[PDB]
Amino acid sequence: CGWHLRDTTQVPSTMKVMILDSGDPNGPLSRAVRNQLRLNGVELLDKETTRKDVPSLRLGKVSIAKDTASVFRNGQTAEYQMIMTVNATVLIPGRDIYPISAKVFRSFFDNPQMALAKDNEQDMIVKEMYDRAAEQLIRKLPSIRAADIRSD
Amino acid sequence: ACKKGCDWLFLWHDDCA
Amino acid sequence: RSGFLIPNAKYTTTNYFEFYLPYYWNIAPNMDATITPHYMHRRGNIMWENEFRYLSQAGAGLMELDYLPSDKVYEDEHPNDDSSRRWLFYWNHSGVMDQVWRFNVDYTKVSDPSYFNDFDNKYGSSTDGYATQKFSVGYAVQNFNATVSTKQFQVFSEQNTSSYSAEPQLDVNYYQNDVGPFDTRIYGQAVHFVNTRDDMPEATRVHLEPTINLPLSNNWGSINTEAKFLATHYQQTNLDWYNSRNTTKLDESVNRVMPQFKVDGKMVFERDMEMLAPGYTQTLEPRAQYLYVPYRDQSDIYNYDSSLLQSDYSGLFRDRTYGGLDRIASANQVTTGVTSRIYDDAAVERFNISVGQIYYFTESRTGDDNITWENDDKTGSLVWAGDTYWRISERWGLRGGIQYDTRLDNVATSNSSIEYRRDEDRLVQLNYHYASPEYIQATLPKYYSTAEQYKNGISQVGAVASRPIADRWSIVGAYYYDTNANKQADSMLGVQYSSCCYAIRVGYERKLNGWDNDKQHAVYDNAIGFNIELGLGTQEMLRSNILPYQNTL
Ligand SMILES: CCCCCCCCCCCCO[C@@H]1O[C@H](CO)[C@@H](O[C@H]2O[C@H](CO)[C@@H](O)[C@H](O)[C@H]2O)[C@H](O)[C@H]1O
Ligand SMILES: CCCCCCCCCCCCO[C@@H]1O[C@H](CO)[C@@H](O[C@H]2O[C@H](CO)[C@@H](O)[C@H](O)[C@H]2O)[C@H](O)[C@H]1O
Ligand SMILES: CCCCCCCCCCCCO[C@@H]1O[C@H](CO)[C@@H](O[C@H]2O[C@H](CO)[C@@H](O)[C@H](O)[C@H]2O)[C@H](O)[C@H]1O
Ligand SMILES: CCCCCCCCCCCCO[C@@H]1O[C@H](CO)[C@@H](O[C@H]2O[C@H](CO)[C@@H](O)[C@H](O)[C@H]2O)[C@H](O)[C@H]1O
Ligand SMILES: CCCCCCCCCCCCO[C@@H]1O[C@H](CO)[C@@H](O[C@H]2O[C@H](CO)[C@@H](O)[C@H](O)[C@H]2O)[C@H](O)[C@H]1O
Ligand SMILES: CCCCCCCCCCCCO[C@@H]1O[C@H](CO)[C@@H](O[C@H]2O[C@H](CO)[C@@H](O)[C@H](O)[C@H]2O)[C@H](O)[C@H]1O
Ligand SMILES: CCCCCCCCCCCCO[C@@H]1O[C@H](CO)[C@@H](O[C@H]2O[C@H](CO)[C@@H](O)[C@H](O)[C@H]2O)[C@H](O)[C@H]1O
Ligand SMILES: *Cc1nc(C*)nc(C*)n1
Repeated sequence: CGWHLRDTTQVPSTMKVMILDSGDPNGPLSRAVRNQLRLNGVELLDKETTRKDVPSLRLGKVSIAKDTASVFRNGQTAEYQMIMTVNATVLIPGRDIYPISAKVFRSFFDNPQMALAKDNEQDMIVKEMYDRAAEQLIRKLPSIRAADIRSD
Repeated sequence: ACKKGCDWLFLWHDDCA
Repeated sequence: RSGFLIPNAKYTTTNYFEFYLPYYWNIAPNMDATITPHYMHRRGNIMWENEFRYLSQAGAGLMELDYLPSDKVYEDEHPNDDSSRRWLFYWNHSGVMDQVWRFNVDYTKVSDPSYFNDFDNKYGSSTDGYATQKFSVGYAVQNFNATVSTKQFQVFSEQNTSSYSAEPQLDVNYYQNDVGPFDTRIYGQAVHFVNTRDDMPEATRVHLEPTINLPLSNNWGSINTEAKFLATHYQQTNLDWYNSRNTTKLDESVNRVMPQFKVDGKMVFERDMEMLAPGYTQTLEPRAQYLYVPYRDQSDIYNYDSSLLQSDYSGLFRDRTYGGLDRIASANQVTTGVTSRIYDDAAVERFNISVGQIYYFTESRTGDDNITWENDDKTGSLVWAGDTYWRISERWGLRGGIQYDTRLDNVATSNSSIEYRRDEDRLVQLNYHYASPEYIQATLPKYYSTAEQYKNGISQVGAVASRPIADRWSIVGAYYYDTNANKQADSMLGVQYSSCCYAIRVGYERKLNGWDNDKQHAVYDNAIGFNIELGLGTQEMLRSNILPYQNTL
C-alpha cells in the first residue's frame, strides 16, 4: 500500500489570504463560497482593501436550469433534472487571470398531488447545489496554482 | 400526539418519555 | 426601429396550419413589446399574443398574455361551458436592488388544464403537471436574510384537484460565526397553509430551530459536530370533515420539539499513480456520519409540504428524510462512503467514483408510515448509492449514477450518459434513464401503481446528434425510446441554413402529447414548421423539444 495521509492543504499556500469579489455578495452562492473558504483557513479580505498583491476570486454568472429528463407513458414529466453552472475567475496579481467553472447535477421525481411539498424539496436541492458549486471551485484552486508555474 | 406520562425534561428519549 | 417581423409558419396535427404575424415595438431603451396574431385553422380563429420585456432598477422582467376569444374544438369537446375562450398569463421577474433587496416572481395562469397540450410551449410544456405561482420579496445582508413568499399551484390533473398553498410565508435566517470555537445559526419560519377545497384542514405553522456546530480541520481530516433544536407549533382549523371519516384524529393545536445530533467526519489519503500513469495522483476519501433524532408521533399533523427525498451519493449524508417540516422521521443511523479521484500532471480532476450506504440501527418511523415497501426490512444497511464521472479526453465524457434499496429489493433509480462533443456545432450524446416500478409504487401516489401509464416505471434510451455541413448548415436530431412499451417518446430533426444576414430554420418533432383512456393508449403530436431570422444555431435547436439536450462534457 503506497497510500499516505494528505500533506498539502486543499487550498494552496499562495492563496492562503485572498479577496472574494462578486456582484452579488449577499447571495446564496457567495455565502457558500465564503463558508468553504473559511473552512480551509483562508483569510478573506475586503474588495477596497489597501492590501495589494493577493489572489482575488471573482464570482461570475450563475445559472440554474430545471428541465425534463424523463416522461411517463402519457407524456407528463417524471424526472426533473436541475443543472447549476457557475463561472468565476482567479486573478493572480501581476501574473494572469485564470477562469474556472463548476457544474452540479441533480434530479428528482415530480408529484403534482403534493406539488407544494415538491417545491420545498426543489428549494432544498438548490441549497445543496451551491455547496456543490463551492466544493468544485475550491478543488480547482491547486489547478490554477500549478498552471501559474507553467507560465514561467 | 403527546403521550400520557410524557415529560418535557426527556427530549432525547423516544416520545419524550 | 419598430415594425413587423418576418412571418413564422407551422403545421401541427393538433392545430393543422398555423400562421404567426409578429410586430415588434421599441417602446423605450429598457422596454419593448411584441404583438403576435396567431391564426389557427383547426380552431379557425386568431389568438393574440402580447409579449413585454422590461429592465428596471428592481430587476429584469418578462410578461406574456395570450388570449383566444372563441374556440371551436373546446366548444365541441366542452359543449356545456359558458364560453370557449382560452388564455395564458405568464410573468417572470428576477432582480436584486441596492445589493440587499431581492425580488422574484414566477407566475403562470391558464384558463384550463388542457392548455399546454394544445398550444405552443414558449413559456410552458406539455410535460408540466401544474402551473406555479410564486412571489418572493427578501432582504439579505451578509449575516441575515428575511423573505416574504407566496406559493400557489394550479394542478392540471382532473383525478383530484386539491393542492395546498402557503400564501403568507416568512423565512428568517441569522448567522453568527466564531462565537468561541462554535458557529451559530438560527432559522425561523411562519407559514399559513390554505387549500383550494373548502372541506380540508387549514393550518398555521411556526418553526424555530437553533443550530450550534464545532468544526475541526487539518490537512487530511475533518470532524464536524452539530446540535440542532427544532420546535414547531401547529394551529389547525376546518378539520371537522377530515375527522368525520379518518380514525387518526387531527388535533386542533399541537407542538413538537426535537433535538438532533450529528457527527460528520472525513479523511483524505493520497498516493502517486506511477504504475499506470506517471505523475498522476490518486486520492481516496472516506467519509462517515452519525445521525440521531428521537421519535415523535406526527399522526395528528396533516402532511402539507413533506415528501420523500432522493438518496443519491450526496443524499446519503442529509439529516432529513422528508422535505418541509410536517414529517420528521426518527433516525438512529450511520452512513459511510468512499470517493476516489484521479488528477493528472496539471492537477486537473479526470475521474471520480463514489459509493456509500446507510445503516439503520433502529427503524426510521414518523408515526404516519404508509409507504408500501416491497418487503419488511427495517434495520441494517438498507440504502446504497453510487456515482461516477469519467473524463476520457477533452472531447469525451461519461457520468453514471445508481441507487439500490433493499426495502424495494431492487435498483430504485439509475442513469447514465456518454457524450462526444467537439463543439456546440458538432456533438453526440447517449443517455439512459431508469426508475423501477417498485419505486413508483412506493413513492408516488396510490393510483400511479394501478394506472397503465405510470405502473410500468421509467426506462428510456435517448440519443442526440448534431453535425454541421459545409459550415453553413447544421443538422440536428434526437430520439428517445421507451423500452418497457417499446415505443417512441420524443424525436426531432432540425436543419438551419445561416447566411450573412438571414438564417432559415426547419424543424420537426413528434412527441408524446397525452393519454387516451377511452382506448388505453398514448396520443402523439407532429409539428413541422419554418421560421426566419434576420453562429450556426445548434444549441437553441437542441432545446426545442420536450426532452431538451443538456451538456455532459
Ligand atoms: C431586435 C430584435 C427583433 C428584430 C426587430 C427587427 C424589426 C425590423 C424588421 C424589418 C423587416 C422588414 O420590413 C421592413 O419594415 C416594415 C415592414 O416590416 C416596413 O416599414 C414600413 O411599415 C411599417 C409597418 O409597421 C411602418 O412603421 C411604416 O409604414 C414603415 O416603416 C419596411 O418598408 C420594411 O422594409
Ligand atoms: C472517516 C472517518 C473520519 C475520522 C475523523 C476524521 C479525522 C478527524 C480528526 C482530524 C481533525 C481534527 O483536527 C484538529 O483540528 C483542530 C482544529 O484546527 C486543531 O486544533 C484544535 O486543537 C485542540 C486539540 O485538538 C482542540 O481541542 C481545539 O478545539 C482545536 O483548536 C487540532 O490540532 C487538530 O487535531
Ligand atoms: C464520524 C464518527 C462516526 C461515528 C460512528 C459510530 C457511531 C455509533 C453511534 C452509536 C451507535 C448506536 O448505538 C447503539 O446501537 C445499538 C445497536 O443496535 C442500538 O440499540 C438498539 O438496537 C439494538 C440492536 O438489536 C436492540 O437491542 C434495541 O432495539 C436497541 O438497543 C442503538 O442505536 C444504540 O444503543
Ligand atoms: C469510446 C471512448 C473513446 C475514447 C477515445 C479516447 C481517444 C481519443 C480518440 C482516439 C481515436 C481517434 O484518434 C485520434 O484521436 C485524437 C485524440 O484527440 C484526435 O487527433 C488529434 O489529436 C490531437 C488532439 O486531440 C490533435 O492536436 C491532433 O492534430 C490530432 O491528431 C482525433 O480524434 C483522432 O485523430
Ligand atoms: C458504483 C458507482 C458507479 C455505478 C453507477 C454508474 C453506472 C450505472 C449504470 C446505470 C445504467 C444501467 O442501468 C441499469 O438498467 C438496468 C436494465 O434496465 C436495470 O435493471 C433492470 O433490468 C431489467 C428491467 O429492465 C430487470 O430484468 C432487472 O431486474 C432490473 O434491475 C438496472 O437496475 C439499472 O441499473
Ligand atoms: C450509455 C447509454 C446506454 C445505457 C444503457 C442502455 C441499455 C439499454 C436499456 C437497458 C435494456 C433494456 O432492454 C430491455 O429492457 C427490458 C425492460 O427493461 C427487459 O425486459 C423485457 O423483457 C422481459 C423478458 O424478456 C419481459 O419482462 C418484457 O418483455 C420486458 O420487460 C428486456 O429483456 C431488455 O431487452
Ligand atoms: C440521432 C437520431 C435522430 C432522430 C432520427 C429519427 C428522427 C425521425 C423519426 C421519425 C419518426 C416517424 O416514424 C415513425 O415510424 C414508425 C414506424 O413504426 C411509426 O411509429 C410507431 O411505430 C414505431 C415502431 O415501429 C414506434 O416506435 C412508435 O412509438 C409508433 O408510433 C410512425 O410512423 C412514426 O413514429
Ligand atoms: C407534546 C409533548 N408532550 C410532552 C409531555 N413532552 C414532549 C417532549 N412533547
